[PDB]
Amino acid sequence: AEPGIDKLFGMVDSKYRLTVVVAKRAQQLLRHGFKNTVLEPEERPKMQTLEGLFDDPNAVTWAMKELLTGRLVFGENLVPEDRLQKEMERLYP
Amino acid sequence: MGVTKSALSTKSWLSAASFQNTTHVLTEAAIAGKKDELIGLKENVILGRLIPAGTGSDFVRFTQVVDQKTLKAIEEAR
Amino acid sequence: ILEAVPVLPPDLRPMVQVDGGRFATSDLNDLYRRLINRNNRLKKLLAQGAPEIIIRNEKRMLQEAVDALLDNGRRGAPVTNPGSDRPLRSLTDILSGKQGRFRQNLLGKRVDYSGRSVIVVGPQLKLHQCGLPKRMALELFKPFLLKKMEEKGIAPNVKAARRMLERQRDIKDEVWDALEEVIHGKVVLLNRAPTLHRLGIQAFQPVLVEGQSIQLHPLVCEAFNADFDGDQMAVHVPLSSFAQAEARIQMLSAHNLLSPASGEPLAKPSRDIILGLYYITQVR
Amino acid sequence: KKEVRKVRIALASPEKIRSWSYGEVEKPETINYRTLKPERDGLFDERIFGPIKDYECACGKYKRQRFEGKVCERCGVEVTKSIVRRYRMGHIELATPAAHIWFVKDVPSKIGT
Amino acid sequence: LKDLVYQAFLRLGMEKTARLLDALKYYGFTFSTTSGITIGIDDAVIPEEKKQYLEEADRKLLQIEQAYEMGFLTDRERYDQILQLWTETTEKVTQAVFKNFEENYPFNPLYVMAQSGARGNPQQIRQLCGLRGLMQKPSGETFEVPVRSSFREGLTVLEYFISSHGARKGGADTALRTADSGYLTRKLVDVTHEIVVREADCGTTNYISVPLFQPDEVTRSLRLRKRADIEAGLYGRVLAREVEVLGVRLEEGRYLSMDDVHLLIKAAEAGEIQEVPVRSPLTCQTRYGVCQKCYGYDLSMARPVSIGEAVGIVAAQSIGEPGTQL
Amino acid sequence: MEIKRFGRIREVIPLPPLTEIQVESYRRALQADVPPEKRENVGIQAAFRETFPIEEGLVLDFLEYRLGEPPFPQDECREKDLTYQAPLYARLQLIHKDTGLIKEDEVFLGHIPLMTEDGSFIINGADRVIVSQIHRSPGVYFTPDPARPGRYIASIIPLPKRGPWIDLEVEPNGVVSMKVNKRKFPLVLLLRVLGYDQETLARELGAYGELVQGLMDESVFAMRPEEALIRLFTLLRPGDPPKRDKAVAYVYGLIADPRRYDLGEAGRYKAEEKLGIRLSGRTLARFEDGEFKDEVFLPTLRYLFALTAGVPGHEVDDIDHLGNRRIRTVGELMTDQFRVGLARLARGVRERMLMGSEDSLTPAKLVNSRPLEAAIREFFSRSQLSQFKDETNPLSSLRHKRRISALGPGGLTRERAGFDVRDVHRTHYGRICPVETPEGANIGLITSLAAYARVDELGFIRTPYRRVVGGVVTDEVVYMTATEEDRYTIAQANTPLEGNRIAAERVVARRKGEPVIVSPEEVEFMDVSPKQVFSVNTNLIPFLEHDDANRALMGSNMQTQAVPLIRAQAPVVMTGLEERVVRDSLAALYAEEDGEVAKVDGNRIVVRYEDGRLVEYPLRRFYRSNQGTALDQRPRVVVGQRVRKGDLLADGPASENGFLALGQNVLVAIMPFDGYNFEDAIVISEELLKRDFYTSIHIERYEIEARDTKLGPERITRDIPHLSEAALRDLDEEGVVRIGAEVKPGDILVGRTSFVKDTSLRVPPGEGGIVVRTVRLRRGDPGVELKPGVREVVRVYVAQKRKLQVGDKLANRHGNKGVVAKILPVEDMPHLPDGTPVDVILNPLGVPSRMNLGQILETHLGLAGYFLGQRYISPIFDGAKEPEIKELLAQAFEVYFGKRKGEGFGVDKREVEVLRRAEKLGLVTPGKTPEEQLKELFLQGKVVLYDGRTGEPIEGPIVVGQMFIMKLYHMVEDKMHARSTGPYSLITQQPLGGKAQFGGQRFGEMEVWALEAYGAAHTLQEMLTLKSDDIEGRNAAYEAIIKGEDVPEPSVPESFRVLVKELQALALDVQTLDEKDNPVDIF
DNA sequence: GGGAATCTCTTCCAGCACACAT
RNA sequence: AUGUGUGCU
DNA sequence: AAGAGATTCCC
Ligand SMILES: [Mg+2]
Ligand SMILES: [Zn+2]
Ligand SMILES: [Zn+2]
Repeated sequence: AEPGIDKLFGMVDSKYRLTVVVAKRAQQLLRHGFKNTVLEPEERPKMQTLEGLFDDPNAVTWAMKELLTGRLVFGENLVPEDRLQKEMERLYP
Repeated sequence: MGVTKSALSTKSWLSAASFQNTTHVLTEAAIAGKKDELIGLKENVILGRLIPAGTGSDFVRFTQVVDQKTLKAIEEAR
Repeated sequence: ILEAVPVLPPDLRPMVQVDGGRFATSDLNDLYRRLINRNNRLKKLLAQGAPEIIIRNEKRMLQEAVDALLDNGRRGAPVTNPGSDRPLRSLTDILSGKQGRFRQNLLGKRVDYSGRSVIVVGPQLKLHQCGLPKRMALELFKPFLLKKMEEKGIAPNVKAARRMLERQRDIKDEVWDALEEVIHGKVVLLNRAPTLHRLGIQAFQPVLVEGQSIQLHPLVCEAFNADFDGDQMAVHVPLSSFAQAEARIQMLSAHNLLSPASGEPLAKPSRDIILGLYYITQVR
Repeated sequence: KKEVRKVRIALASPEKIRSWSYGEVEKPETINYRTLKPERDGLFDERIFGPIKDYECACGKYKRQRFEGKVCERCGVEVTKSIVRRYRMGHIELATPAAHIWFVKDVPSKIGT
Repeated sequence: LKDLVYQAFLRLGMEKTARLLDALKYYGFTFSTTSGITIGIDDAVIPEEKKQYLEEADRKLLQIEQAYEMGFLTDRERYDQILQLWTETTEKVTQAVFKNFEENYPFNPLYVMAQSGARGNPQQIRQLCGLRGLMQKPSGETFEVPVRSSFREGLTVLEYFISSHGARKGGADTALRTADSGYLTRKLVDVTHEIVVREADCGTTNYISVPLFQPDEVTRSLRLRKRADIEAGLYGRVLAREVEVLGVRLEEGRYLSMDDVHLLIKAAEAGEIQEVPVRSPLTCQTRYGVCQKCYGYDLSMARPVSIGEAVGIVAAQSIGEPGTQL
Repeated sequence: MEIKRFGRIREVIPLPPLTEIQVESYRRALQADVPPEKRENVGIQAAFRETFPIEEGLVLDFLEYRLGEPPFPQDECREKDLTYQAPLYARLQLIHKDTGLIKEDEVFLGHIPLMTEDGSFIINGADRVIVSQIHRSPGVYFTPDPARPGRYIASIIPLPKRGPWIDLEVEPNGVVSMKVNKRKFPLVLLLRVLGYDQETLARELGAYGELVQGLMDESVFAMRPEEALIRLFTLLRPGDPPKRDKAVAYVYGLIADPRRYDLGEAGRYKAEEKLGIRLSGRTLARFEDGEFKDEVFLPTLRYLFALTAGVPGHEVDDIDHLGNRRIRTVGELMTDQFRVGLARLARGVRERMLMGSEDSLTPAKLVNSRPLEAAIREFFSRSQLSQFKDETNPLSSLRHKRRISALGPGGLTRERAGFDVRDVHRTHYGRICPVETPEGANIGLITSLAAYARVDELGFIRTPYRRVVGGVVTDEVVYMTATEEDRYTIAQANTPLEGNRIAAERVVARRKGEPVIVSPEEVEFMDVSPKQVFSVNTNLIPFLEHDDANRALMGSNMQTQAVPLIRAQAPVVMTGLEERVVRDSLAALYAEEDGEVAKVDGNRIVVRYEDGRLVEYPLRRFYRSNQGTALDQRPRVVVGQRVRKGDLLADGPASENGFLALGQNVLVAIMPFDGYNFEDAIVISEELLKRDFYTSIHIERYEIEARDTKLGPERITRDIPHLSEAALRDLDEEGVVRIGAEVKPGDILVGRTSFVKDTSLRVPPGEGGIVVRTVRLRRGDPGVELKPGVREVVRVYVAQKRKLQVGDKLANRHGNKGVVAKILPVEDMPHLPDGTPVDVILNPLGVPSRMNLGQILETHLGLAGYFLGQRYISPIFDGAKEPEIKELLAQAFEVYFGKRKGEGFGVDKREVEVLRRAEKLGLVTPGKTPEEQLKELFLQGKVVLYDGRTGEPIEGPIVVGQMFIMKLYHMVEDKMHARSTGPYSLITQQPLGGKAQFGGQRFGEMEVWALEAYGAAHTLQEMLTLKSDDIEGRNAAYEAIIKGEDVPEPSVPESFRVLVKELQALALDVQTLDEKDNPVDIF
């Protein structure tokens, strides 16, 4: 099993929608610094050697645990193509 | 018509170029400006492009996701 | 009727040194060779003299020499001088055939990051996961492990980490712990011998298990019809974060609990399980 | 033009045949045994096809990336990696027209019909 | 167990069913080893009435045989006679194998396996304790002398030989078709790779009526369609017009769960509806592809089929997988 | 140790020398034994005179032939890539039409492979063997007509391929059609050729069925003596009517086209014994004065009418009655190829008469050395029929020779016709095993010969049958043919007998191949022993009568791949064939003559023959098998002991004191255990490793060649140009690594360089091990082949001993395969009340669905075997039964329990609990004392067992006992793949190579459809390009992961942009339009 | 102008292995 | 790199 | 190699 996937599949129209959402989320979450997360204070994924999952082990786990809360919104067209790419690299390292 | 007889004559020449006699599927389709509608999987796989289904479906392929921290920044100069 | 002959790009026809000094050139260079030989012999010819036999015979030779380049095997069979009676692989052959550019991706291609071994029952693990021997986990996930070895005090830089795993006795605790930190949520694809239906390849989370055989969960056997009597299975790693994302969502075993063919559970209790349950739930 | 949608095939005119070509293979020359460099404007010449090397040109007037899309003043060498070598086509101007055996030899003669 | 996993799948979810399944896999093992279930030579308890089921058979044929020698029945007829005798006899002894357990040895290590979903088979257990039947000759005919012995007791030399005939045939019937596993999925893929569910709904309203009655079992007699068949023709489909039957009104264009079909058959028994209107790929408007409503349910789970699924390949495979079983 | 036999059917005759089909056939296939003037015309010699007098002035003649002394010995050919052949001399003279007689004896016109005393031929430095072949025997036959079950057709097969295929059919109209080659014509005309009057014909055929009116006629058509020839030629060979037909006479005559199968053997005996009456000469020709004569034709006609009419003694042939299908043995294959070559030689001598100068030309002008060489060389190395000798264990090697294959030269069996041919016909009984057929595809097309069965020159299989005098059994063994067997009533070997007299009013028997119960008078023959039904492997399976035919097959087929264990035990329950198997398979070494022992070394055994002779015996320790296993001969007698003639002195790779040791005897408890024995998986005790139980020795042979290139002469030296001395620490010899060194995946085995970069030989990603032998064939080589261009070869034998690890494949004789799942330590393993733990745990769920209760019994007897320390011999169908096993168990129980009851211990509380539950179960009898309850349980093979990891007794008694389990030839280290990124190829970018990586896994259409059906487009495309062929993106990802970034996707599909170019090479144009039709760049 | 016969071209199947051969 | 053969699935 | 389709020849 995975972090509440039934909530995730129901969360979208098609099952593939969820996959693309999660994927792209992970991508931007890794490319523009792992800081642009939407649940980093206390309710966040952790690991077992140290609690150091707080930085950058897995990309997808984060995306799935994030979507679980109403912090992100998917959809067809939301933001202009280039502008998004620009500002998402500006606001973060 | 039979299943193999069916698939023997798909419009998309890209597909028939693999199974059927290639030199023929190309010679015959060349004389008539045949638009290969890149839709069939087998057809669209010979090239490399993501298969037109699942995570590659147009209905899903073009989707974005953002948070409010960026949504606001974009919201301003809109 | 083409009066200009399009020549293929270089590397698509590699004139390459092999070993000792052997040179493998794709037969295409050899074909393009005689083409120029006749062509130039034709253009220069029209300048000096112009005999009918000479020039006409020349035209025929050209028309044939270009056909050789296009579709070899329709008129005799142009051969490299006594050493190999084989016909030179023409441009037409570079496409048509089992090993061409049409039947190419459809059925072939050997994957890179991968492996295989003998399947074994995997009692002490869940559907979500599978048992994959240490050596494999290390080899398959080599570069990830390199970078994570750099992130910590396991190796100075990338190269030092590359040399760090060179000999088989270097694998210390640090490297293994790192190797656990390089997977966590990552999943691998396990492939059956004859792949038949959709549920013929599943995604499991790798567990670093000792032994040398792939450990596989009991319940997902009847899916891709596997028994433990010599069977083998292959393994891949969906590298891209996108590939990972889709793999652990739509290709993960615990998510595919019903057969696309019919609304029946295909991960139902099988042999031993049912026995054990039936034994305790009957009256005397 | 950023999204490839569908793909059409058709016969190509002499002009179109030459449109993809960046020069004429006016020699049957491949590679010298001594210098593995290309020969006499034949099948491997950088002028028509591409720079045998990476980003470096023929002689060496321009040698790095800073001037990525520039041609050398004295010899024609525009440079990406050895990819522009493997991507660019050249051609051959036959003295006498010749027909495509594909359209000649076929179960239905594409020309005899 | 299977039905339970299915119901719990649609009631508690998918991720939950995972945990449930693994719990079963655990406890089931753990108890399968405490149980002390094992196969001993005695475990294959042979029916007590064996000798009599044979006796009454022998003393039967003794008469029948004589009827031939006098000139009553013909060659064909007696050939069929021996057939009926032994076919009835074997099937009769089977009942003895399975009943003797249920009466005097309820938890028989060989019986609990064959009874539950463990390894075991009715006519197979009939061979360990009861006797093997008549064997197939090398031709389409059968030996008039059945292997009158069981695998537990000494199966005699000659019997083994008249058994090997069919024994080797089996190997052909399986191992030859082990190569044909990539043939039908192949031919079916070549034409179905273009089909995919990339639409929400189509502008059409064409359906078909799946027969809940079979007109052709006897010469021409209409009756209840097979329990199994109907389920595969209605499960997870979409109606074309609202239909009320047992008392509840089935929504128009609704994704039918299995129970929908259940009460539909229970309604068909009382003579309510004869057929059911249903959307199908057979009548989709989408040139290349099928729409969500027209396809139906299946999505490795009981959910509305996701928009974008490669249903062509999936179906071709679904038809290809059990091709080798035929 | 010791034994207790059970078999009570007195084996009247010992089993034949198992390897005779390969040996005797070959010995008879050449006159190298007896002088060139003696008998035995057949074989090579025959082949001579069939194409020897090549009359044209050209008349050669068979003036004796001799060879036999090989270039190089048995072992030396194995080390130096050679053949155990012999230079073919043969004495050959020429006689011209005119005067003058020039002769020149010996001509090196080729070589010829000999055979070891075991049955193989070392070809090209590799032990190979040519199996036998079954095929329809050339002769006259009568089978039903395809479309009409009313009339029948005749058939006259004559091998080889060149040679007609005659069929006689009575056309429904009435006329009888002669079918020659394929074409048809009035047969009456050919009847007229031979000189048949309408009257005599009317007589002979008219005899019965009126059907003669269909042929006898042709008044206007058959009123011409010699003209039938001239007319036949016109109607058969479109051309000119002179004497060409009178010459074709010979073609459907003798010498040429028709079969040269002697006057008496194949054609004769088959024809007569089946149909017709007479054969006058090899085939149909007698031409005293140009005229014709015939014998086979007219009986053929006669028998045809007989069948298509009344009942002149039931005339029906069965296509695959086996009494119609010969068996080309090895010598027949060899001799046939020899004939084929001789023919080509004769074509050469036919050609050369034109290139002659004067008269004499016997030696160097006519007879050449290319045809014969072509015949004999190609065969022993290209024939589908000759293969690698399967030498996993001695038994395997033995079986491989005793096998019969249908697949052959194609003129007899194809590979697109089966299902019906594969079926066990009736006459395979005693002749061919109805079990041995290798499962999987190609099943039925291969069948091993039965035990006692043997070929009788003529080809057909004969079975040993004990005839009987009315009521009493005769001690005469008649070997009957399949066709002769039907003509009798034979009883089974289980029938009760008083010394030699029948003692049962009703006797089980079998008439023309069917179960019939008769009286002691109608018995005429009797099967020797039930052991004659099955091939030897099946006969190495105890309690077979309690196994399914399907399981028994696997059981019989498992032994062929049983790896020779260093400490291999004999089966605790065996059949008796073991002792015979080791000796007949030439596994171990025995004594040749009585005497005492001189010197028992680990390399020799010297024997004290009374005749003042001590003959030297080698005892060879580590000789690499053809498969990879290791063959070791270890001594079994101590110095100062008197041995007898025919007694063992040493053991083979798979023997224990003379018994076929193909595995281990392990105390098995059959019960489910957690999930570890799920499906067919097997649980195993750690103890089995602590005492080297399942340990093998595999010797991997590596090699390198020294090709002398012109761009740079390669050579082997102790020099590796670039980096370390540490890697050269093992390099002892000047170029060769030391013997006894430890090599590991990546370690340097050989040192050599080419044009200077290192191109040496290192140890593959698999595993090295410990070096045992280093063979080096240099330039100054005292008589070797050596590959062209190569100067010298360096072969290294790297051995290693492998223990039983999780993942290895284990199985038994009854046919239960199963890979090892877990090796639980001794403490947490199910153990008896005695301190003794169990070795192997086998799931009971594997039993009922396969109906092989053989394991169950082997285990049962195995219990008593364990506690009495005495193995057993239980013959196939006359071995041990329930009462005997149970009775022995009662005996062992007294040891196992008397020890405790005596020592000061009694019934454990746990035992009592288990008994209490067993009462409710139904096993024990309610009432008895706990001791007697335990007795009742022990009788049933079952015994109280403790969980081991808890102490809690397993509630419910489980059957335990030692069974025979063998480690199969598969291992896991032999098959282990795990490479992420390594070498590729210059010609194809798809990843494979064995430097530091194994090789990339194959990703077929089956897998691609799976990915597509999942809809995992990203993964799939990533799989087809990024990780396979797309070089441009491969390095992208490889650079991405190193830095830690996400894997970049391929923007422009590589295999697409390349296809664009490959398509633009022609006059074709691939336009990549946009969404609304507009050109789009790709580069 | 149609029908039949003959010749030529194309299809040619699930996975890994180990072999050898060309 | 293709064919033959066998082994396992 | 076997089967299917196309082409050519004869009626
Ligand atoms: Mg299996
Ligand atoms: Zn320059
Ligand atoms: Zn639709």
